[PDB]
Amino acid sequence: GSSGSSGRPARAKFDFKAQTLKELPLQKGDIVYIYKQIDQNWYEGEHHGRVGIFPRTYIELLSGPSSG
Repeated sequence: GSSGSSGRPARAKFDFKAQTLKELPLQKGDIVYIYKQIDQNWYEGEHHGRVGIFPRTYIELLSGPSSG
């Protein structure tokens, strides 16, 4: 049916305004799940029923729960 967990745990260090769909909004403190990595300085995840991309300098890859 469904899958366990998808994406990596990350916390938004700073708020981000998504101009278009491609990009996803973020808030200082809001948590997100990175499914894949766009670039060396970008990422991709979901937040508030929304999927897009955002810079890694805005989020912070949490530490702890990780099962690959």
